[PDB]
Amino acid sequence: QATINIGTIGHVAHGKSTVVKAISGVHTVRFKNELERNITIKLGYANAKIYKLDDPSCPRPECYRSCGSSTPDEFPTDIPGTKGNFKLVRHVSFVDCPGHDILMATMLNGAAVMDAALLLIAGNESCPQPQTSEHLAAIEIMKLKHILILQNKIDLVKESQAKEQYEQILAFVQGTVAEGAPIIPISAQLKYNIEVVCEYIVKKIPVPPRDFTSEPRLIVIRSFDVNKPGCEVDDLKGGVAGGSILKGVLKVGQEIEVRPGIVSKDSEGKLMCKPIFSKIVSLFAEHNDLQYAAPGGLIGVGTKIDPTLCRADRMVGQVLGAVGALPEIFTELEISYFLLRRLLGVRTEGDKKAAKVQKLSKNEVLMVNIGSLSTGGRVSAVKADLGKIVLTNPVCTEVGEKIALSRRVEKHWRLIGWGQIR
Amino acid sequence: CRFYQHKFPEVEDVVMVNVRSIAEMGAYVSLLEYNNIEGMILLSELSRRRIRSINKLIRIGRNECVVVIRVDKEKGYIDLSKRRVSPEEAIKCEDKFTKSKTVYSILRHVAEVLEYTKDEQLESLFQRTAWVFDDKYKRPGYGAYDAFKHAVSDPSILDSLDLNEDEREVLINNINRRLTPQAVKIRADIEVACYGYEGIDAVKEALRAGLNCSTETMPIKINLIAPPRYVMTTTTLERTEGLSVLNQAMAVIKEKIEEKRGVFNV
RNA sequence: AGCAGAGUGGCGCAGCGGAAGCGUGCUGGGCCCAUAACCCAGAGGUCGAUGGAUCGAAACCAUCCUCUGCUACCA
Repeated sequence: QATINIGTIGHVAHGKSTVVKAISGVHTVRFKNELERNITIKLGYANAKIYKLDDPSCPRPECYRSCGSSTPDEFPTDIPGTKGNFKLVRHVSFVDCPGHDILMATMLNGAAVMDAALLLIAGNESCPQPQTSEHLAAIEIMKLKHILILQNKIDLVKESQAKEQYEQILAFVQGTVAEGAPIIPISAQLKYNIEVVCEYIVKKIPVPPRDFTSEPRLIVIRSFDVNKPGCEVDDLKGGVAGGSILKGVLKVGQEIEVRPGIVSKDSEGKLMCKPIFSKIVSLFAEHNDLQYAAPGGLIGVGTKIDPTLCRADRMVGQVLGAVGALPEIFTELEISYFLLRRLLGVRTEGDKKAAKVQKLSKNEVLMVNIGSLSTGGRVSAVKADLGKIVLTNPVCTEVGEKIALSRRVEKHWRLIGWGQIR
Repeated sequence: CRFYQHKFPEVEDVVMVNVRSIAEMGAYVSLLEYNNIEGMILLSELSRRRIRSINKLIRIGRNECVVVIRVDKEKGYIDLSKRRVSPEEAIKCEDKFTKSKTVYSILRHVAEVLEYTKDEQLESLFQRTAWVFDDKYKRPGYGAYDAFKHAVSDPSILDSLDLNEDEREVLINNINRRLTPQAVKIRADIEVACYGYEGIDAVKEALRAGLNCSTETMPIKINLIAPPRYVMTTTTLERTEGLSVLNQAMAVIKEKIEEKRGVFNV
């Protein structure tokens, strides 16, 4: 099951595996592994079990003592309390995003459907620390702000370096406040300072207020198949979409529609798209039986699709609405938008740059990330906060919603701005 | 013993020899494709070039195909040549060699089930059975093998000619071991696309009756190499007429899946 | 899972249903006043297992395993 979706977002170089294993005791994995010489840039999957033993510490599976691993020469230690049958509090789910600054668009998609996050900040690199702030700002805009920061290393990092960094971060974030919950410097190199984190993470972090009594909308981000050849057992009860719910609640047996649609025979016009319909077979999480899918949670919705469509990563952000609901099928759409007051995505100490993002101009192709979908469209009319865009494939406008706007700064996209559909 | 209808090779025939001696006139060699008699290869017919001396391309203890240039009819001198010869003739002779080997391997067990001190034992078997098989067909390279292969799978040669009480066992063994399995590499090209939800059950029905004239289940071999691909080796035994079963079965499967929101070739 | 190769007899390619075949390299001899080129001579040897025909099987044909290649891929 999943009750809260905690993300493990960070940026290029500081170790994802070391810090995640220190807090949870869980290592993430994605097939075709490959286990890197840097951070996990795979789209890892993981769930975890969150227990209490009525101690200031949070149990692992080994609930009397727990010996971590990051080197075999030393024996890392974590505290899981003293035992007398360890009580399951809930089953929590994680979202390991692909790391690095460049993976911003995917990080955005995943962020937009996960309740909370754990911002793995570094300390052994750049003092203004660009990406940490970038992340925080996007998060505060979408509607969430209960984030709990973890400072990965302080052992390798000297206390002068870490101090200069703390000054520069606190001076950059003069416009962004989304870290008003505590900032816990920890060790991940030594895997220590865990015990105060254990008291904190059950206290400070519920699901930040969301509306789940509205209309079911599911956003699938990860692709799962299913099951075991065959041949003939085969043909299947079928193919599983890893999606999170950000609005409403999906109950079992519901019919659900994937809403960007498929376009009617031949493309010569530009209207219309027709949603595709699939009934929900099962609402599967962990290795534990369920028939429900708690909202604000990452759930495996088995639908009667075939393995072939989920064979690898093939779904990264599709919007699914249930059922008989009507999102409007615009072909030309009126976007309101705003831009960041810095150009943030890449930063250097040569001061190049933090100049305000250049405006939009007509007859330019721009990426509109609407929902977790990423469609392309050209701007036909251009006023500062009212552009009219004509889209290549029609766009389902669910609600007034949000958008994320990115620019190819010089060789890859970087987050520049946001806004809302109208 | 002979290994051909005659004990006398013809003139201009493709033959096989085994190098066993080197003469001052060439190389004295025995034949191993007819009766085993002496034949002289000549050192002026080895090649049409520069021979600064080879015992490392032509050497003792190797079966080599060659062409009989001349035969002295009553003196038994089988003159031989490699001056005009081609690889193609070697292939044709290799075929005869392999067929003779399998027939003789069955008909050697027969000779070891009998006790003999007369060379003529194998000859007796040869004259009565072999000739009527081979005279009609032996120009492509055929011998008794076609008759034998037909005989095990449909008796009609063991009802027209003598049956020994130990030939049959060995005959069955060498045919059924070496030419069963026995073989095709046919594949049915099948792909599946569904955007409905009843495609899963649709495919199962289509597979089990991809050809009419079944009880309710075909004796095909479904294979899953990947999820959309259903490879069907059809009419499996040896396959000699399951080409139409294979071809038309693909059309059935493509139609059944197209109803469930698939789009496929017409 | 499907397909391909190998499980050396120095190397590399592995010849075919009667056993290292070829090229190369190594080791030794010859040729010449001498060296190259050139010519000969080598070298313990079911070539992973389970089976069947066999006078024999890396090689005649199956069933398996292992290591890798291609398709892919359940994870």
